[PDB]
Parts: sequence; C-alpha cells; structure tokens
Amino acid sequence: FGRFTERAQKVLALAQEEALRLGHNNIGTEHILLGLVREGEGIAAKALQALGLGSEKIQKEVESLIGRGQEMSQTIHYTPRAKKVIELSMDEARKLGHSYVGTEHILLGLIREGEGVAARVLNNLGVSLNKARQQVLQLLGSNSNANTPTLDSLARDLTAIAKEDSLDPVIGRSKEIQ
Amino acid sequence: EAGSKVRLRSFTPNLKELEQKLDEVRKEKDAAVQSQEFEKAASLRDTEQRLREQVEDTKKSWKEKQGQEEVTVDDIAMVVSSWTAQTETDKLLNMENILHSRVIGQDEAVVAVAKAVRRARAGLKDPKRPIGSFIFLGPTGVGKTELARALAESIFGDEESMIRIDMSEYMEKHSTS
Amino acid sequence: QKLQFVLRFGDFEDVISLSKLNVNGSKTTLYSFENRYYLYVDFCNMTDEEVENQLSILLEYATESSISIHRLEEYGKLIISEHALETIKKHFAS
Amino acid sequence: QKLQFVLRFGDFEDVISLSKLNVNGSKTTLYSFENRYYLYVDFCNMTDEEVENQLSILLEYATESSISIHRLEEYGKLIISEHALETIKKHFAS
Repeated sequence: FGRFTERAQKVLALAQEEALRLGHNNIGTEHILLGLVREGEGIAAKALQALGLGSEKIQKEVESLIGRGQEMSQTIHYTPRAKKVIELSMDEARKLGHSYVGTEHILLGLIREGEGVAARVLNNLGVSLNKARQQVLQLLGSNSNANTPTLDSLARDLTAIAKEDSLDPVIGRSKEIQ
Repeated sequence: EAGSKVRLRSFTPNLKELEQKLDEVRKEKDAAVQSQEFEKAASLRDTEQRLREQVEDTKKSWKEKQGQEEVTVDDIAMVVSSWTAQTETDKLLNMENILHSRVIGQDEAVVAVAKAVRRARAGLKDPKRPIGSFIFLGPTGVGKTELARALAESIFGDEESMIRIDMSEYMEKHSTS
Repeated sequence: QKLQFVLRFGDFEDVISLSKLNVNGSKTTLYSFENRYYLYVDFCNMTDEEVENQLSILLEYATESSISIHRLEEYGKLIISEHALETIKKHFAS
Repeated sequence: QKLQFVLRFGDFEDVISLSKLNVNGSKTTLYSFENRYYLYVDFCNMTDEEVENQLSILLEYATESSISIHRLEEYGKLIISEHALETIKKHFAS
C-alpha cells in the first residue's frame, strides 16, 4: 500500500508465500505474522525470537486453527483485517519519525488492531498483547539546569539547538545580524 | 502556488464513465446475491472484475503521468501567469502596427508614444517615474481617449485597465485626490 | 463460554472470500442490514480452545458486531439460512 | 552481568583518541548514525570486576547510549567490523 524496507516488502510478500504453503485463499493477520518470524532477520523477526516464538511454535498453533487447503489460489487478496493492519503500521511509524515503514512497524501495527487471528495465536501462546509491544520497543531509541522550566516548547533553544552541528547556512542579512 | 499547482494540474482521460458503469454492476451483483441467484451473479462478479483490472491499467498507466512532471522554470513561471520574450517585446517593436489597427489617422501621435514607451520600457528612463507621462492636445473625438485604450490593451493587456478622472470636478481649492 | 457469534463484513466480497475455506461443524446464517452484511455463526459442541481458535480465522475476514442477534432475526434481511457459507462457495468460487 | 556495550562519541576525533590505547581482548565494531558515531564493544570472558573496570576508561572518551544495538545492525552505517579500534590507530596515530 506504499513503500517500506526491503525487510518490510519481503516480509509482506512472505505472508503470501505462506498464504499458499497452507493453501488458504485470503492472507489474514495470521500470515503477516508468519511473514515476520520467517524472514527471521527483521527487528520484527528478532523480537519474536525473544518472546519464545520461533516459526516452529507459531505455525503449529495456526495449522491447529485452519489447516488445508483449497489450492484455489485464484489470485488471492488480503483480509480486510490485515488491510487495516497495514494501514496501521504506516501510522505506528508516523508515530516514530521513521520516514519509512519496516519489519517492526508491521509488528507494531498488528498489536494495535488486536482483533484477529495473529492476536489469538499469542493470547493462546501465553503472551499477552502488551508484553509483546514491549519487546519491539526495547529494540529502538532516541537519537540541564534552569532549562528545566524554560525548556517547555515554549520555546526551543536556538543555541544548543544549533550547537548540535544541526544548523544550515544561514544567509543574511549578515550586517542585519551584527 | 506552483508548489502544488503542478501536482494539482497533474491529477486532473474521458475514463470517468466506466466508473459509473462499473458502479451499477457491483450494485447489480449485490442485489442478486441476496436473492441467490449465485450463478446469475457470479456471472456478474466475473463481470465486475473484467472492468476492474480494466481501469487500473489506465490509473497505473498514470505513473505515465508522474514522469511528465521534473522541475525547471517550465513549472515555476506558469505559476505566475496568474499573479500577473518574443511576442512580448514584439508588442513593443511592433507597437505602431498594433496601435495603428485601433487608432486611425494620428500617426504623428502613435510614433511618439510607441518610441517613448519603448524608451522607458527598455531601461533608459528612471523606474520610480511612470512608464510614460504625456499630454494629448487636439480637438475632441479625434482619438485622445481611443489611444489611451489601445495603450492599456497593448501594454497592460486589457482595454479596460484604465482610470479616468474628469478635471471639471477639481476646479476649486478642494483638490483632494 | 458462548458458542454463537454475529460478524459484520464491510463489503460483500469479503464474505465470498471467507466462503472459499472450511466451515466445519459450523451452522451459519447470513443477513443484510444497514447496507453492510452481517453473518451469524453457531458452533455446536466444541471445546472452548477449539472455538476461540476457529473464531480467530473468521475475523481475518470480519469484525465482531455488538449487534443484538434478535434485532436481525426480526428487523434484518435474510439471505441464506443454516448453510450460509457453503452456498456462497457454490455460486462464486470459480 | 552484561558483557557487550554501545557508546556514542560527540565528534569523530574522540574515537581516534580512544584508538591510541589498548583494546585488549576486545572485539569492537563502529557505526555512523544521526551524524554522531556509535561504537560497539564486545568483551569475551572477563571477570565482572575486570569489565566494570575497562568500561570506565572507555567513557572518558564516550558516553553509553541507550540505543538498541540491533537498530544499528539494521538501520545504521557500518564503518569498521570486529577490529574497529585497531583500524583507526593504523591510519591516524601519526
């Protein structure tokens, strides 16, 4: 529905790889989830390895709730849920200054829209929903006297703010300055 | 203005009416499925969908339109045609030809004005002063006003971009314009 | 634990899609209401684990509506009874 | 106790400076990110006392960033692997 990392894009198409590997006809949130733990290298992939959720443990729950397998594969499309889940990762990244979506955000985006099959795989694999958004978080991060009070915003600090190398040109009004 | 006015003009074919067609088919499809009437519809799905991938290949055929808009002045100045070169100095070099087609007789006057405008308009006169300061002498109904129009039209674009005061109104110490 | 649910699909094709699978020991009935299509599922005898399971799938293709099921039985519009999924698969999957 | 750390230097020259010493049983790798340079240290087998010690020195020349190390391995910019210190000493100390 836009542009993400390779890692995102691969993980997404990778849901489809899994769409069919089981023969189902719509790729729901459950396949997006298989997609993430199966590209095994995304931050999303990495996290799942934390909660104790390899591809092994997961796919067993999933096949234990759907199984084969109408090879139909009549050029498939998404679940409306998962289409929401994608619309969401886009927002779970606006919410992070991340100019582009990727493996994490999609995992972020799933938790947010918890109603669905992925979510149940885990509330079934004894992994409440918040213990999970946590694990992804603890793998990303960031980038003073009286400033305490001042330093609301109100009213941003021209000085140290442009001390961080972070400043441009700037063209004057060069004798306007002095 | 243009920092949009181009992505604007970008997303402006006659491919509207298929949308309208398409619409009722889906509709026609729905009604029958709740009547079922499946086949008598599945017909209608296999049919809505032929039109789907149809329109796409002229909307994905619209990244054919991303390409055609790229940065150069091309985009910038057309912006301006609102907010305010061969056939712009040609209006000037050929002013006489141009004023003559509207003002008849009066070549004595036209050439004087043509040249004066062309002087000022070419860099020579001081810019803080009007483009031209003239006095038109002569009898009534000869072309005095008529030349002023033709000037407005040729120079400013609109035979009607012309302010006109009647000094009969300002004969006394009440002279406050 | 409850063993009967009512789900709303945004567009009808969402329902066809659901059909293209396995209903399985699942009686099911389909209404039309507020232009959106609701679908009413009834599991006879299944372990709670087995149902929380199954229901997962369904909501890949729907959401679960707060709608009082008897509102439909009265003021809805019936479309297919008991074997609601099964019928759509007939007239629509190829 | 943990035996791998990620430090951020304000300006690059701070890194050269660190190089001019002894890395010592210390695998180390260096990234570039947000214009500031992060450096990733990995002690193989050392007593806790031995590591809390060594790390001291490092932070005369850096600070310790809260940054998830995997953020780097993915979204960073690699500059030198495994022997990150060692390399800067070559091309920079005299």
